Amino acid sequence: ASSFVTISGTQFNIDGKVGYFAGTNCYWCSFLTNHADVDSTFSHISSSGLKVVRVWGFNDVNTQPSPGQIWFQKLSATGSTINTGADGLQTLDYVVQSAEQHNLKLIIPFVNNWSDYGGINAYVNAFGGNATTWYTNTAAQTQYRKYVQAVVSRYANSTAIFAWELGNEPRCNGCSTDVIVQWATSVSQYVKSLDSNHLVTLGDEGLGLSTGDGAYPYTYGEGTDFAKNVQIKSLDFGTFHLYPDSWGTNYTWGNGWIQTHAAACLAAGKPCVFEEYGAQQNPCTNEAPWQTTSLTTRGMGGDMFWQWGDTFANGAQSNSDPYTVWYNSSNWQCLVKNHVDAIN
Ligand SMILES: *[C@@H]1O[C@H](CO)[C@@H](O)[C@H](O)[C@H]1NC(C)=O
Ligand SMILES: *[C@@H]1O[C@H](CO)[C@@H](O)[C@H](O)[C@H]1NC(C)=O
Ligand SMILES: *[C@@H]1O[C@H](CO)[C@@H](O)[C@H](O)[C@H]1NC(C)=O
Ligand SMILES: *[C@H]1O[C@H](CO)[C@@H](O)[C@H](O)[C@H]1NC(C)=O
Repeated sequence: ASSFVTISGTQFNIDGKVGYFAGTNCYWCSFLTNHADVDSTFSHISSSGLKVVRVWGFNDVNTQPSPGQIWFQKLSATGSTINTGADGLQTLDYVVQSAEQHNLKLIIPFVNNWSDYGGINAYVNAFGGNATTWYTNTAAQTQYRKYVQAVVSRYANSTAIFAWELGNEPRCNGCSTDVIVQWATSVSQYVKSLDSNHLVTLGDEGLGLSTGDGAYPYTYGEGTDFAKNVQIKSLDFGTFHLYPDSWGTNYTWGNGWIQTHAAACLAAGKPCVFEEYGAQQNPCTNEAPWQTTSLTTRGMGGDMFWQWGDTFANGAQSNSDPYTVWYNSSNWQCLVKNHVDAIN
């Protein structure tokens, strides 16, 4: 079947089936220009049994790129432009078309915290302030909400959207945690006002939670309070990410990070999505326990590793990093086929 993704209990209902899901991150899927490369990648993700793919919903620039290069929005002090041409949001339209054909669902964030593909910094270049004043910078927020409308109105009645996501890893370093609570509240109310069919979430890493062991990710240095955020009425589920190598923690600390977040989601009466994770060293050994904790903890609705890697008919490989799990590799067998088989 094909219906809108909803929540039943503290699980997701995807095409009429209520139960845990596995998915993957494919930020780069959104920028593929050859339709055959979106088709082969989505064929592989679907035939692997994954149900949800997270793709970027942004590609922000301050200067127009070399002719032929993809860009979705040009941010300027004197008038910004949202690109709906063939080198713009039509590349994301094909990703949604292919998700519909392959019975896949998509999580789509609207801005990056980080400067990759522009991010908050491309708004600060156009509209002044800095990365923490961005949240209440009227000109930057007015353009951000114009871009949110331009993306949400294309797919608001498509059954292939799993959830809209306010941003990738929003932080407010050193800020009061109320700055992101009030921004997330207002912006998720706005997204609900444009689309009543789809779920909405924040896209944060889950930093700031007092039920942990006091490591830096549980403290409040990055402007986020997980328990305050998941209680926002217009956010339907919580997200959290996990990178012990970057965070200075050991890999086994990841299980308690999953458990504490899951319990905070369930205390708020909602599901959690373990939305990104990776280990740079020995990923099959170090990430498989995390997948089993997530599958077996009440409050979790699904998990998505960072990240899918694939290769195309002409012999080119996709973008990648040290966390890529290449389709058909031995790490794919360990972290994708074995995990889908455990779920069902
Ligand atoms: C960002 O701007 C605000 C307001 O001027 C200021 O209070 C804060 O210190 C600035 N951040 C940095 C890192 O300078
Ligand atoms: C599209 O979805 C909106 C709810 O977000 C609904 O009001 C509208 O009727 C739907 N459009 C069609 C053509 O069904
Ligand atoms: C994937 O592996 C199978 C062998 O297990 C092979 O039949 C198929 O051609 C491979 N797919 C790609 C895209 O290489
Ligand atoms: C590191 O993690 C915890 C501290 O959070 C410690 O008790 C545990 O023994 C260590 N585990 C490994 C395998 O390093």
